[PDB]
Amino acid sequence: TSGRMIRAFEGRPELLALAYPGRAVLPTQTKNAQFLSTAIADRIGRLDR
Amino acid sequence: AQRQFFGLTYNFYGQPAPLFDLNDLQELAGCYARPWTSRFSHLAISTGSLPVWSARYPSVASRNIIVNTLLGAHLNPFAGGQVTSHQGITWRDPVLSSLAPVPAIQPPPVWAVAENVPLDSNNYPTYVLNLSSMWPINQDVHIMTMWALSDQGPIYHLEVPVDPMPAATTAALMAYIGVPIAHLAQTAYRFAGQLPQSPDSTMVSTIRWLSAIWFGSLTGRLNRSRTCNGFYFEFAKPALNPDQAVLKWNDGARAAPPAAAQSSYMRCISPHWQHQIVEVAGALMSQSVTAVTGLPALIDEATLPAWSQGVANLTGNGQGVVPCLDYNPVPMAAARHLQWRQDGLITAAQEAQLNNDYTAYALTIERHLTAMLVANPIAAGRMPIQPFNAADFGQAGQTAAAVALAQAMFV
Repeated sequence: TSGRMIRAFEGRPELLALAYPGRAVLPTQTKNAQFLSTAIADRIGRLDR
Repeated sequence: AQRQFFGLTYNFYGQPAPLFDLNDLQELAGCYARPWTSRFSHLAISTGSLPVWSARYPSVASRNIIVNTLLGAHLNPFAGGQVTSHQGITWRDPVLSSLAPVPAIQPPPVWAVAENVPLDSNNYPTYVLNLSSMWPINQDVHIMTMWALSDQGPIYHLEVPVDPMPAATTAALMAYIGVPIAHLAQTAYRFAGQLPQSPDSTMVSTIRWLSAIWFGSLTGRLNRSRTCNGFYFEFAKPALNPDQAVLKWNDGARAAPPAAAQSSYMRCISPHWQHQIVEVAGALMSQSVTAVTGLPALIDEATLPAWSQGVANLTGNGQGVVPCLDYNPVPMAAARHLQWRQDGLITAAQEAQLNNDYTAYALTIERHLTAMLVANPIAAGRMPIQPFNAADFGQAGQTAAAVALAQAMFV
């Protein structure tokens, strides 16, 4: 996901992990991990200049 | 993002030099002595609804016209590949940040005076390198070209696809409910002005639809009884606030999509536009879209003035050549009124009154401009307003075809 832009969530930072599922996912082999492995990087964060 | 553009400079109306003076170069409304992103600076802050004009800028279009003439003398890099100077003034830097008196160290060569020189961004390689900061030049040059090609009124583009309005654009459109057209034009100008944008973008397509919708309402084909996608433009009585048309959303019926894709070029064929804000706003808004995306296709030469016949990247007469229509506001208003009574928004008695009101209103516009022309003869040295003849106020042009297109466009 390097190069994309994402929001901050300064009020409580734990939201950051929830806001963008898929980014920096461990290569472990679990049901959720296997699903998240299919996410497309271009659809993280903002979309326009 | 679009990495190349073309253009054309203004035409001297028989005069031997571009029609501006140093004071005009000194009193631009934007940042000091820079023409870029300045076409709305004179009204960024506003009060009331009265049009803004002054002694040496006596028409709503006067400032933009002057800017176009001004740029015609200094755009040599996109023609000759080099920066030049005219009357001891040139750019500060190759980025063309602003104009300044020539320094006495390495004076650039003196510009040779000419008119209607074709322009190509590829003649000036540094633009590509500094695209991120020279982007607004793209928009302004395109605007200048779109005006230079016409002897009577700026040219702009219309189009409507066969698919319904995509959902993404609708999400953007709801941000622009109840805002007048002039403000919308200012917003549209700023968007394509600052940073480079991709031709494929939600914002771009949004403005494209805005241009189409406004034209549909202009003919009266779109109204509160027949919306595009719930959207349409609302009008005030021409007797007062004749220009405060705003955007509205409605739950009523929607016009069905056209049978095939529609597109054409548009122009005002009467001098009225030079002192009528809505024409300027509509033209600029459409031109802004064409600026970022480039010209979809060449324009038909048949109805254009002489110097515009056969411009390299602009005009043609081949197969893939979109025709250009032109109209007169007065018959247009009559057609719009006729649509309103046919759709039942008004009674015939009102329709007769509306035509009388508008014709009287238009008469003042003509009377103002014609009196203003003699006050600023073109031979003086600067052209605050474009010359014309009295008969030009009576030309009907292709107005009948124009309303026919809208009816074929929104159906």
